[PDB]
Amino acid sequence: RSLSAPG
Amino acid sequence: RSLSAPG
Amino acid sequence: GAMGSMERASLIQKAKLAEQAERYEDMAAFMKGAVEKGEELSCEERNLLSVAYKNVVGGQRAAWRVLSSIEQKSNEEGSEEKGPEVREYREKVETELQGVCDTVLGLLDSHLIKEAGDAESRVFYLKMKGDYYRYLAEVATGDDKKRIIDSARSAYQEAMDISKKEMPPTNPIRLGLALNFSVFHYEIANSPEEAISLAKTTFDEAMADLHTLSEDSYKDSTLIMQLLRDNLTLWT
Amino acid sequence: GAMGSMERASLIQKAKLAEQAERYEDMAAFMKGAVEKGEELSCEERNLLSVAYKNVVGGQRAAWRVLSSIEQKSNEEGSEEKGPEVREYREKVETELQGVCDTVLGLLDSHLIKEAGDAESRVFYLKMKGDYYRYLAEVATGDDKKRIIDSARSAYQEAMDISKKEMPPTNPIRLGLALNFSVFHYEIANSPEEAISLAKTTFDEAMADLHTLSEDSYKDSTLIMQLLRDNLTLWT
Ligand SMILES: [Cl-]
Ligand SMILES: [Cl-]
Ligand SMILES: [Mg+2]
Ligand SMILES: [Mg+2]
Ligand SMILES: [Mg+2]
Ligand SMILES: [Mg+2]
Ligand SMILES: [Mg+2]
Ligand SMILES: [Mg+2]
Repeated sequence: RSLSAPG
Repeated sequence: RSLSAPG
Repeated sequence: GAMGSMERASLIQKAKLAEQAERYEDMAAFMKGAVEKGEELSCEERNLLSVAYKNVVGGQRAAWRVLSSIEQKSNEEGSEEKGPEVREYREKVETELQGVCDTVLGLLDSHLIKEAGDAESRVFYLKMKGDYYRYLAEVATGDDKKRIIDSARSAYQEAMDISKKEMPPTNPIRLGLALNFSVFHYEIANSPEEAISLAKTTFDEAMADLHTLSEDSYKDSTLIMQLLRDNLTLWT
Repeated sequence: GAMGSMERASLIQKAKLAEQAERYEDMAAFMKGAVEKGEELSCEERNLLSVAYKNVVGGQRAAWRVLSSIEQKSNEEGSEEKGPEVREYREKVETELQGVCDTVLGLLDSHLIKEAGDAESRVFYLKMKGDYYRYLAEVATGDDKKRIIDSARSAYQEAMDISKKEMPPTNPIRLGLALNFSVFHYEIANSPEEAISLAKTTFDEAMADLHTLSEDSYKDSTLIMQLLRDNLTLWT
């Protein structure tokens, strides 16, 4: 799955 | 800390 | 509200303690209580709100994916019927996930977005609105799904328009927004070419602006640029 | 009970799904509902009950330790007073932890232990009783602590007496019991020499019985023996 923005 | 029994 | 009797500053202090203790449900409840005091959130406080709900919904999403995969295998040809339990439990987790997303969307609507006038706050909240509609879209299946997808797209698009006018291309909020909108395109909207185009243009425009940054800002921006590159490697 | 309307078999099925999804609070609620059906638990079902509550209380214990450490640093000389928030939040987590321990102890008392006649079930439950009193002891500070410690000791001792009469020295329940009683001695009862003696004797008696075991049983027993050795390395 694609990577999304972290904290 | 000491190790205790796992599942 | 169960946090109505606690001081705003105490709620923020306890949110930070809960983060240290990896108690993210508590952290989210404390930050919800802080939002409901009615004052705007500082940069640090917005980050605390985002971290808390990201971790709560992240656990729900991971659990939902495990259960959805088991359920899909149970519906393959040759599988012995196991009764309604897998579907029921997937539905339970799904409903809880939807409840958290609705809670976050409700905070943004009452009244974080409408009071957010600076670019950094308004883009942050609109990105969050896109994100939590995207998480709703991940589990949506009815005549619901198209409208949820449009709601995510609309929030991301408004955030993009503001970010391109008001922030440099290396701004970490702008970068994380573009990253998440590209994920929306690839994973939700069945638009992999739009995802790839957005990730590439975002990466290249940030690269050209890195020379303006301090060492610390450079590290912040390149961290998110690497995620854009990592996705492009997976997608191409 | 909120699980009172669900079939026992469905509760067990859902506990297994919750384990796969790492939803341990759900898992514990399902297994509590299964216990409250009033029938004895099979070997597999006892393991599910233990896994569920071990993971729930394990997260609480880790969080309590983080918060207790922050609180202790706040009470060192030269620390600026931060108000009551650290203590209040540590107390919140502590009370939740104590509630989970009381829930488990209540299930054992109503009526798992009294109906457990076979050595494998009775030793399992008495070990659990010792374990959850030990977790209560980890956070106890009043005139409460001595009685909680004695309750843990008493449960472990009864379990040990049965296990030595009824199980071979390589039995994994017997081994895990002896391991946890040695941890009780070292960490709770201020008896490191008793801890070391018990770990050594347990290890040596199991070593001498390994020749009787199948390959699979050998793997099960040596896994726990290695934990005894790991503790002896830390303690000596
Ligand atoms: Cl369910
Ligand atoms: Cl609190
Ligand atoms: Mg006030
Ligand atoms: Mg549904
Ligand atoms: Mg193309
Ligand atoms: Mg029935
Ligand atoms: Mg207390
Ligand atoms: Mg000695």
